[PDB]
Amino acid sequence: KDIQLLNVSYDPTRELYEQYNKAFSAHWKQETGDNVVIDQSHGGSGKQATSVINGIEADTVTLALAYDVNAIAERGRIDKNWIKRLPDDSAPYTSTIVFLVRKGNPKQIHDWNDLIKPGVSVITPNPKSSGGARWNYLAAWGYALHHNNNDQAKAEDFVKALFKNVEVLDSGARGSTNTFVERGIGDVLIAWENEALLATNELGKDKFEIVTPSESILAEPTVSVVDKVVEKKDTKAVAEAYLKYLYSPEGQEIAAKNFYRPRDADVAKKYDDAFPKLKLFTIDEVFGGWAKAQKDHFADGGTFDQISK
Repeated sequence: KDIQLLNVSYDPTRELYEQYNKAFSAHWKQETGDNVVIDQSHGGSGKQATSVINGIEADTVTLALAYDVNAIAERGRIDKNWIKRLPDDSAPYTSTIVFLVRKGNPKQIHDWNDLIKPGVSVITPNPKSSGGARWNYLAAWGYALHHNNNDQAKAEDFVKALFKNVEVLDSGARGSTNTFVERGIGDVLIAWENEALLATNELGKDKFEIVTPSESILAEPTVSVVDKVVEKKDTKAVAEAYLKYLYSPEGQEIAAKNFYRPRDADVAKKYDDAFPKLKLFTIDEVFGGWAKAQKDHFADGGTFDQISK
């Protein structure tokens, strides 16, 4: 049979899925004789979730954080208990947040505190549409808390000061990366680690340098089958198989090659030297999980709205 799947994903996974889709299709045909074609859609995680809620017939969603999937489940398109369906809370790989600066680090950026200095132009996406934007915001807030004796007012002041320095707020993380690298705007990009490594290895070798902060957040992008769509399109078996294969040694290696941190020990050892080492905190330990964080910081009249005013 000929099967057509649609994967609605976050912004920077464009390269990953171009490569992964060809490997999964070859694998599925080998095992079943069927021909599967996967179409891709990319954009800020928030915006993408909304589009699915409003009619995009995605078989699978591969978003930047668990909240965005939950938002679709809350609207009834996905089973409420979707996170337990795949291992590691449906997160086949992890990432983190680092800084990308221009060659020679002319503004002498060393840690989070340097981003609030006068005259520094910061590039970070919009928390209202981007998943990476929200990870970035939590990383900076977590740092502030940890450097201010857990004083939330001081952390809010810190983040206010960081946002005052933001020159362009793109809607998706790949837009942020293009603004910095391609358009040459900004002194520092608060980037997904995969974007920083892609920029220094491909999008512009010898023009950029990564700065690893003292601590950052552990980012866990999450995947899910869209129950209501697969039940209509008769694609549950292949959609489920597509997400499970991300955990295969082949899927993990494709992730690693594209600068995402793999879970598979065999793959991590093989691509070890690529990932900076740094202290990571999680969303559960510092913010009480996604439900609480989203509420507190990104819902209407949250912390973000507050510091923007």
